[PDB]
Amino acid sequence: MIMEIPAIKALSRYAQWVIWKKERDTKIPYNPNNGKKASSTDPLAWGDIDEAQAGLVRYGANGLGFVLTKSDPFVFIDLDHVLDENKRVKCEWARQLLKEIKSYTEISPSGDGLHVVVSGKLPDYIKHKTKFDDGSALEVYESGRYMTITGEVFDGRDDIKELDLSILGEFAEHKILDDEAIIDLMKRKGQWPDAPKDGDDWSSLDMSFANRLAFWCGKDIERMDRIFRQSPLMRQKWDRPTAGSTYGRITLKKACDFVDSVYDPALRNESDCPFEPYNE
Ligand SMILES: Nc1nc2c(ncn2[C@H]2C[C@H](O)[C@@H](COP(=O)(O)OP(=O)(O)OP(=O)(O)O)O2)c(=O)[nH]1
Ligand SMILES: [Mg+2]
Ligand SMILES: [Mg+2]
Repeated sequence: MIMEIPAIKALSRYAQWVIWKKERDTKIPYNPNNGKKASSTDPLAWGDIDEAQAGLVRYGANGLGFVLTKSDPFVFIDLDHVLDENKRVKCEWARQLLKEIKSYTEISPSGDGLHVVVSGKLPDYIKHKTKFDDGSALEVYESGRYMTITGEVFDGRDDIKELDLSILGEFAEHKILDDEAIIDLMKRKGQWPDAPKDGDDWSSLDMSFANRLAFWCGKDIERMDRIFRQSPLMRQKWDRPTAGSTYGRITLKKACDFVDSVYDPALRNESDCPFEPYNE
């Protein structure tokens, strides 16, 4: 019955289909022809819709997916946690977006979200992901991404439409070594902290982790801060004022004065790190 939907017929023109399966709370995309993990950049890792339907039953995956590319005309709008227990919209922002972007809408696989597929072009000044106090989120992509396909047509909106997408500027937020290189380096060296557990002096985990950052970042106080904000030790206390400074900066500066050596990127002195790896 899926191939009856006009929008699914439109997507089946493209050999950009995959299948996905729930690992933990992630949704990994897989090559429908052989079952390997599918890249989002390798077109030969995908298949057409017939191969995705066949591969779905073969490996028992959770459902179909569609990879978005620059040259196809589609735009993927992801609305998370915007539906009731009986699948009506409970967020007023999502209610207004659906009024001004009337195109193919379907219920996402968790039942509490929506997908809208539109032909158009995204504004270049908006963030990919926008999070709201409500707990909902708006995530938009036109390439370098795949979308789960359910066919659960919402509100009978079963047709991809050609719409202007400047209206998204009213919903998404606007937007104007290497940090990730250091993060991966610290992870591989066993120096990336685990999330704090019950009965853990979080403030003491902060300081220990901040000491390591002082080494691996070369006491680059602004880099240590950018990296700390992506760690499982980040919390609202980090930016609370304390004596004409924030708790986060007082921690980072204390670490910079505590640590003696520094990791020189050009010297590879990983053996100079004075802190033992995080046990597992
Ligand atoms: N897990 C995962 N998802 C990806 C990747 N590239 C694109 N995606 C897609 C699959 C998802 O449909 C899309 C949005 O993520 P979501 O958390 O919102 O899952 P989805 O909307 O499909 O269902 P749900 O929100 O839980 O109701 O991101 C990837 O490398 N890993
Ligand atoms: Mg979603
Ligand atoms: Mg596209």
